[PDB]
Amino acid sequence: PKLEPWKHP
Amino acid sequence: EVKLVESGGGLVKPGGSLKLSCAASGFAFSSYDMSWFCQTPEKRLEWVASISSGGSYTYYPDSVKGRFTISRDNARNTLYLQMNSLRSEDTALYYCARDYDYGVDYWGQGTSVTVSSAKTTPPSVYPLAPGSAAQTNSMVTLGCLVKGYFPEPVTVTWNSGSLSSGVHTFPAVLQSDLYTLSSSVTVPSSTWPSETVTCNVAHPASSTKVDKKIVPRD
Amino acid sequence: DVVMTQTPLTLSVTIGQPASISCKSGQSLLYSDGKTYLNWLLQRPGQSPKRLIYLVSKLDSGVPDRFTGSGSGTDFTLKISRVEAEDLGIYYCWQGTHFPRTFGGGTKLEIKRADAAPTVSIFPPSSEQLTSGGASVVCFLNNFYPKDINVKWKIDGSERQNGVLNSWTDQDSKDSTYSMSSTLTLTKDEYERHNSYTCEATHKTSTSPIVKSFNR
Repeated sequence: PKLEPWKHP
Repeated sequence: EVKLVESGGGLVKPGGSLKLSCAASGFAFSSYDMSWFCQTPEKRLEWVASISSGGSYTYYPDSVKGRFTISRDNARNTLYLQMNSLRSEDTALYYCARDYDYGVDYWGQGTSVTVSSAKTTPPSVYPLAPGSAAQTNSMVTLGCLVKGYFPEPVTVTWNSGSLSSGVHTFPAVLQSDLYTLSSSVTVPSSTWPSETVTCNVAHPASSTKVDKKIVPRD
Repeated sequence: DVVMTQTPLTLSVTIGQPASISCKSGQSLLYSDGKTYLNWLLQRPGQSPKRLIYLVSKLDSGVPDRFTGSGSGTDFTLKISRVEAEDLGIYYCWQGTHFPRTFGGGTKLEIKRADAAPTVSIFPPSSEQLTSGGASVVCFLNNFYPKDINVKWKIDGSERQNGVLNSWTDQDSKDSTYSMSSTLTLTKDEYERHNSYTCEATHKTSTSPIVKSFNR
């Protein structure tokens, strides 16, 4: 997963 | 190729609801976070909602939180935005998008939403012909005025599509719950008249078609 | 929440020549993870947004290397080493480090070309409109360059602004000109108690206004 920081881990 | 086709936009009243849809194809939909964005009529882009690939997590800016709901049918490759308590400010062009590579990589085509309590109104279509014998006697320009309709859009053609060059159709402007638009066409003063020049105006929201032949005044 | 300020608002540029656009954030985009979530996108006229850049400088693989993103902290640049016709559009920067995602306001990229004075045409109201008991005078100013234009309305050599309505086309992607219409709307009654109707266009191509006019 290459998600933005505020996304859920 | 990745593809996102939004549907469901239209005219709604303030306080009302509308559910938008986004049909996704050409990728493993259920493996990606998805989002909604909108582009306001003055071309501001704004983030509207996001949902985890699985659907567990949803996220909203304060301006839509409590009012709007994002979800997805993975089995059926579809993204949704249930919008409630609509206000004029939500009037925008709404886009479905895919969240990948530390942001967003694909955008759909958009579906248009207008929140207004103004009345659906078919256009008046006035023909515009000159006076004299043309400044540049060689080319003559004509038009029609499309006045007094709501909501957007209308379409304007000239002689059913076959007169497409020399055409400027201007963007509509909203001025008291009513849009006005004009179109101009530019033709050899040797073909007018002679042959007929007709504007074809269509306004789907009132199921209306108007075909105004431009006749030389007096 | 995070303020994104892009500059300039529009930028005219020259096929063959470089260009750069700037985008400032009100606060640092650096995340406590080493990665900077700063994006560029292009919207071509009437088309959907197209990713251009992510993490400051990673190029979307549909985009040529003519484009390079750079910056750090609060200052970023998108640069085009040589501009093609298809670069026309609006460029937005956008941030996803801080919740909620926010966007800059757009830099409109425009193409230079030979000046053109508008072809200007005036139309009196139609018989049909007048039976509705209203009257609009319409002025088309077509295929000019550059975008900047001024149009005044004159009624019996007065000047009138308080019923006018303008609309501009996008830069045409065929001839790179602009066009504009100006609609003056009155009651049949006002319109029948005046004689001279003038549409006066000030463009940079002249010192003197293009004047178009009719009596009745």
